[PDB]
Amino acid sequence: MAGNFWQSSHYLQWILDKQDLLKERQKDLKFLSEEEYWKLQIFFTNVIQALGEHLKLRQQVIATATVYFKFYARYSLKSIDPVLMAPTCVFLASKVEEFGVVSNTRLIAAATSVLKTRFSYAFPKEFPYRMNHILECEFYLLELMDCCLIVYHPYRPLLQYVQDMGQEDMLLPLAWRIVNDTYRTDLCLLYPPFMIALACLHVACVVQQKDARQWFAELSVDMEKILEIIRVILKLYEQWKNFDERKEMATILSKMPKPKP
Amino acid sequence: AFGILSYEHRPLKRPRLGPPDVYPQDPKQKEDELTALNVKQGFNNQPAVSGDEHGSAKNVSFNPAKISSNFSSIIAEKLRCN
Amino acid sequence: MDYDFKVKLSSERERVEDLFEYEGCKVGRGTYGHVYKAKRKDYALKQIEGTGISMSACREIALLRELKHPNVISLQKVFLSHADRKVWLLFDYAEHDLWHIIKFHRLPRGMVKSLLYQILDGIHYLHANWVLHRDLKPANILVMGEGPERGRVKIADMGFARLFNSPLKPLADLDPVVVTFWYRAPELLLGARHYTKAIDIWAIGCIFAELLTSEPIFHCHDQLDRIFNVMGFPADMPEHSTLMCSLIKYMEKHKVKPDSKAFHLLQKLLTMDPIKRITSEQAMQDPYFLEDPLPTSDVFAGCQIPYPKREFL
Amino acid sequence: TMDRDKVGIPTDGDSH
Repeated sequence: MAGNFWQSSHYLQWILDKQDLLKERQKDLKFLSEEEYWKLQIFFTNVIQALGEHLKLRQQVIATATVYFKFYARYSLKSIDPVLMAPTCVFLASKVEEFGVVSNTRLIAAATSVLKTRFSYAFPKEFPYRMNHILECEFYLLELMDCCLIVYHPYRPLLQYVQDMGQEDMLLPLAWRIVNDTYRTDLCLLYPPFMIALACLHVACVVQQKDARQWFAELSVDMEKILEIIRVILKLYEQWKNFDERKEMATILSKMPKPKP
Repeated sequence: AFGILSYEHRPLKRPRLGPPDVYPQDPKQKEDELTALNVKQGFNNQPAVSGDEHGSAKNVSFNPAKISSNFSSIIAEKLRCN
Repeated sequence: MDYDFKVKLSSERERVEDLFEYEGCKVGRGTYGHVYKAKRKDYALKQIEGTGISMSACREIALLRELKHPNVISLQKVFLSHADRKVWLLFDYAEHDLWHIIKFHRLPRGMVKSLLYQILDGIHYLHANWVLHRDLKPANILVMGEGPERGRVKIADMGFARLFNSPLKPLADLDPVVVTFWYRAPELLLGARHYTKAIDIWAIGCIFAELLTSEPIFHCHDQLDRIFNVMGFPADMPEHSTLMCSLIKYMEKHKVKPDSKAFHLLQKLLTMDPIKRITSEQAMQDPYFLEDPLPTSDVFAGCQIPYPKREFL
Repeated sequence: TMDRDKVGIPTDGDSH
């Protein structure tokens, strides 16, 4: 289903309030602080992005996989190992987005190569999993995620808005990269895609010194939530300034709560 | 689902745009035209942004104070106009 | 992945065999899977072919999760067994299949009028949500009988249905064959790799002609010869040269008046080109439905159903 | 079961 977001399943059930997110994350917060959990989420989003990029994937499929990964909202982080959450979410996203099913050895080799070339410090050992584990995990994920496999994205509203404005060369790359960066936060679970697209467009036009006051003046939409989205994005960009993967992720994953056999 | 507000029936920027994220069936879109090359070589999809679409840049400087001032100016001007 | 999570999920889960008497009394066999009549300890319980989830199962689940319409089938619940890793779906039971009506009569005009109107509105709704069925067969159209709702044809078995909102890959790069050769559109039969939404229009036109003549119009290069025979050769896309009047006589042979309102719609439904083919919305605007009898929500309209119930295998 | 004016317009759907 596409073309009607307000009747789709992604909006009827999978739009969650921040209070529920804070309440359901207490169990994962009993072992790590908010900063450590946030850094871990950013790191695993980066891992998903790298794994998708290695397999020569598009951007919509990687975004869908990241949205599927962002399961941990309503379930504990120690239930299933995220190092196995990432490849199975990527595989399911590729399967559902009509891009074709990846090969077994292809996926295993890609995952092992990525983990050994760009994430060796986080995982000193190899990737000890087989395709049967991936299949059972994705089957469980499809079971307990209420079979909601269609995920809307801000890309279509962003392209529509930039085409409406007229400028397409000076603003599109910045808006696209801001939309790519905003997936690190939980905004995808909090706000509709078009609000995020509007906030990203506003950031892009403000950064490059374009008079967009007249454009934003005429449109009729709640002007308070956009300020919250801008604040969240600014907090993301400010906190990412002094964060190093190599120096810390070893320590955080040393504190990782691993599942029992 | 009474707490959440829906903009389904509220058009955004009525003179030029309709409902915010609802997509009607346009009769002059790219998914219906059939050129000579489209049938032979299939649908030609090119990346929305030239170069690296996956890549996200965070090294460019941001000034939160300037953005806040511009947003305050926008909201004040919108209040004045209405 | 620990034991406590699995045991908690098993406690939360419910077994399909512990709630429904799906065993025995198989009512339908096909390439899609097995359909049984089931009831709580009546619904149609469908088991999909193949261990695990395939492309067909994933498309089925991801499409009927968010589609709702009086003329479109809607699953009520899904079951997922881990012992054998297969998928079970539960649709509402549809007693009568259009194939059964066709076979039994081998016929009120208002019945076919209303049936065509309902299928056209259903396919228009499907096209509104930016999705392609890619499969229209007389066996895929089901009719409710002697229940809370009479008639009310339902489109189902859309395992091949695919979203066409934005194609990341050409539609023919991952599916060389989309529908049976009995109803394959000429565009895709000519090797087209990017096809529009008009193929379903050709399919509904073909099946409408089938119900008009109570006999398959196209029967079996295997179907290209029949396509050229039924309505002539186009004398006014790829392998144009590699291939190496009739319609009026064909319709006359089946005791159908050449000058009527249904014939014009049927002729305009089937064209050699996609551009001139009419879309779904214009089909309802055709005054063919306006002329008496007017289309009815209830196809039978109080008449007793002579078609027997679907039999077991 | 007669709907004279309803023939022209298709049904919107079940909606919510």
